[PDB]
Amino acid sequence: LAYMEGGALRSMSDKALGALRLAVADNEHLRDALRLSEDPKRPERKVQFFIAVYQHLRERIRQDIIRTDDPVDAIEQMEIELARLTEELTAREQKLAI
Amino acid sequence: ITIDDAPYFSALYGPARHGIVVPDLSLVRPHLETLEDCPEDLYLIEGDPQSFDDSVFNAEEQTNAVLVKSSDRQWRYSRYPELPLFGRAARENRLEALNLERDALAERYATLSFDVQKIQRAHQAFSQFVGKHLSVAFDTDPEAEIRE
Amino acid sequence: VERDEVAAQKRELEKQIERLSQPSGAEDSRMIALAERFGGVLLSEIYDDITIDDAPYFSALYGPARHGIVVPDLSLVRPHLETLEDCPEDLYLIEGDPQSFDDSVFNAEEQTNAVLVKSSDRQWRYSRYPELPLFGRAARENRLEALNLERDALAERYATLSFDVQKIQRAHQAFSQFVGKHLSVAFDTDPEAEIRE
Amino acid sequence: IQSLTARAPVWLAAQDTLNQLCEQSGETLASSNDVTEYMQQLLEREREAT
Repeated sequence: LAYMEGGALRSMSDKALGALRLAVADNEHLRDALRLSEDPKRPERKVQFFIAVYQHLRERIRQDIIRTDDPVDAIEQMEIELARLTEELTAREQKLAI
Repeated sequence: ITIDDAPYFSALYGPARHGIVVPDLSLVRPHLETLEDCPEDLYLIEGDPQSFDDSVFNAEEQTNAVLVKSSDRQWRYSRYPELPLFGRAARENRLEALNLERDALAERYATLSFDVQKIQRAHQAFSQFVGKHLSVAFDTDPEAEIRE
Repeated sequence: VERDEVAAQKRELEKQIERLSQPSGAEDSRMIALAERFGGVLLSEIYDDITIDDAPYFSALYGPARHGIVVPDLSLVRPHLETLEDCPEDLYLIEGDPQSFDDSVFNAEEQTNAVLVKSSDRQWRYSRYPELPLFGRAARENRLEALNLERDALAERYATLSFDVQKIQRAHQAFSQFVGKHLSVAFDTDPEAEIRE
Repeated sequence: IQSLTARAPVWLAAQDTLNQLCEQSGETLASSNDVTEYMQQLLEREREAT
């Protein structure tokens, strides 16, 4: 993004923020951090928000069955879990029918 | 029947272990011609279903087995099977053990399927990449040049 | 992916064909060994050439007793009976002449594509006609040949797909070579006109 | 400088995409041919795993 004007950067930031609004609708701490982050006179807040995201994403890793500290690398583990749960659901359905 | 007598009785009854007790054998006589959808060898026994008296056999117990004369000039020698058909109380425990076994099979299969998915995803990412990316791949850094 | 799929199908066909161990389609070699250990002959071996029409009837009549050894003595078994552990759990033995094996004893009544036999007291057994019966095998070589044809068709399809993959790889390497050595000037104009100007 | 600048963003985005893609892998790529081989090992691993 080094070679694009501030206007486009602002526009895409606005769009990202609009998306984030819906994304974090549910959460309250992340929502509050976002609600704080938009003051133009406190830029570090935005950075803080990002930290709060990763930090948050880590606690809800549910490390009982997942290990990757980086949430980006935990997508594979969640996919594994979905596949396993689909198999388990099939088994449970068969058991219940019988 | 007990786990110990289950093998003995299973060997004693042989392919007839799974038979159905019908004291008449005449109810199936008319329907017999109709039976085209049935196990290749259906077994029926005659006696009281509630208190059936053990089928008379030309049995002869041997070490962990039972010889029997099924018909004139015909003997069937049933070795004591393990985890038999009769005694289907702990056999449910064995099919539970089968579930336990298949748990690991499912886990391994899930790992393999996930690996397949990851490889496919990586391949697709690389294909897309090259589609958009080859034109400037491994080309020189403009930044250093511009600084110079 | 498709050549690998054809390879997997050919693997399945090859597994099935290998499952046609002997003579053409596997027969229990353990039971042959038992018939060798006890004076007698395999029942199917005696009827392996019986007519195709009655072969399903014979199989239905015999039921599990289809696989049996024609031991006219029954005396080699009783001492060795306790000595038999590898033998099939429900081992079947019949007394008869292997050279001319008399028809086995059944109180048989023929139903439409089926049989009912008074197997024993209070025991009536009902059976149907099977396909590819234990008796009248005639080596059923044509089944083996059809399986071999399918395996060979799979191998041929795999070969064609492998050749196609090789051609595609060749084209890819040519394209990679081009973009590695002519990408920079690809599609660009002629410098001669500019030089002349 | 202007020509290099025009070229810059494309090259930079390409570099970043490649860095992400390779880092996602354990290997670091250095050539189109290298990428082609990595693809071949990928196919081999795929046809094995399947």
